[PDB]
Amino acid sequence: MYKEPFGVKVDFETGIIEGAKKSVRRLSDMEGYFVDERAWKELVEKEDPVVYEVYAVEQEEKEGDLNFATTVLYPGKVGKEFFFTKGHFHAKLDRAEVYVALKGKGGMLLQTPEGDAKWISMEPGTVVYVPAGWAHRTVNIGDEPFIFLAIYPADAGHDYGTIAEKGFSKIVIEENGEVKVVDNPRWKK
Amino acid sequence: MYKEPFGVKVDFETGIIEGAKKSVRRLSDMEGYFVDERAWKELVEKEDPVVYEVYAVEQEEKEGDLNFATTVLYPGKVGKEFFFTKGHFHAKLDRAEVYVALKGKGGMLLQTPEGDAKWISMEPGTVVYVPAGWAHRTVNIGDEPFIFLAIYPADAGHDYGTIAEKGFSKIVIEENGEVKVVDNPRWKK
Ligand SMILES: O=C(O)[C@@H](O)[C@H](O)[C@H](O)COP(=O)(O)O
Ligand SMILES: O=C(O)[C@@H](O)[C@H](O)[C@H](O)COP(=O)(O)O
Ligand SMILES: [Mn+2]
Ligand SMILES: [Mn+2]
Repeated sequence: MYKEPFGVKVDFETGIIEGAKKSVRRLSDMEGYFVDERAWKELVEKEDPVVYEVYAVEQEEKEGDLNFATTVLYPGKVGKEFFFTKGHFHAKLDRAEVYVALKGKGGMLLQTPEGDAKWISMEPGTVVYVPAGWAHRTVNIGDEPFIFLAIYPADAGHDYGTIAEKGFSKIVIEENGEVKVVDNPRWKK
Repeated sequence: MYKEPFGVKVDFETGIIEGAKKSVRRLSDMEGYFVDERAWKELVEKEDPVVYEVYAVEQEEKEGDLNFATTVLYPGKVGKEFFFTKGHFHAKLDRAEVYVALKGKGGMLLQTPEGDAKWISMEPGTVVYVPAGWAHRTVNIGDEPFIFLAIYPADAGHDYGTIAEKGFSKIVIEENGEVKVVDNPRWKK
């Protein structure tokens, strides 16, 4: 009645976890996520680039168990908006998460169900505490891949739908060569 | 009713987490842990070196929340035995843990309550999955500090007493210039 311990190699330079399957998110997999839909359509038509890749080592859903995963968030913009992850709440309202930044320049946008927002800058060595109840999205604000490792409860689950429907209350853009976190004009509540 | 997200800087070269207090474990804090008690007494008398330091960022005990901590496990031997951490089970039988090796050369010794053992080699980039129910001890098998980051449930707790009383069923030693994991002669069960 004991699971076998194991070790796996993670390459901090590439984000690749040996033996884990690469899950790929292309821009075409993110319809309705970016503010500039015309820019989205244009970039999908012309290229449809990879926005991010995930390597996950996950256990069966069980209270007390832990998953981990790396993300390689590629550099880019859709109009003014930097490339980002889809973003989600956890399905369980009482499950936190820890991120460890490994490479590149980025940050995390978090929000509560009421839309109260928080931005946390991430550079290599930044550990981010994602408290229970906060939706979380990472953003690449640089010209190189933004790579991090996340450790999360095996029963936290995922709620992508809420973010797919309403988005985040803030967006992260480049204006006149500088990074700005500003009100999302599509956000209601 | 939402905790504030935060980011903290971890130096992967030193293990130091900015703003966290250094908890120091000297050899004198580890009476009855090493097989060669005469060597232990001698080294405590002569020097009483730091065996390891921990930097912890911990939340209040709450189901679903996560702690993280770095350890700097210094190089050394007590007789034939490499420097190691005290080792513990978690108080809760259904709480796993994830370790991320950052610097140096080491490994993890794990065991179940029945004494069934597992050794996992750790070099930078090795992520170790510590399943529920397994006691866990890290060992520095090299000449430089062995540094890692651990992420664990905020309600996992600690049972040091079981290990203090009975020890691990295996010990990690140097014999004729090579690292060996062998039966602990003090182990009973
Ligand atoms: O565990 C997490 O929350 C992360 O590993 C994310 O899943 C990952 O960064 C990809 O983002 P998303 O799940 O929002 O598509
Ligand atoms: O969370 C853990 O299990 C680790 O951070 C250890 O506590 C740390 O390495 C120090 O070892 P110990 O707690 O066995 O003294
Ligand atoms: Mn998550
Ligand atoms: Mn532990």
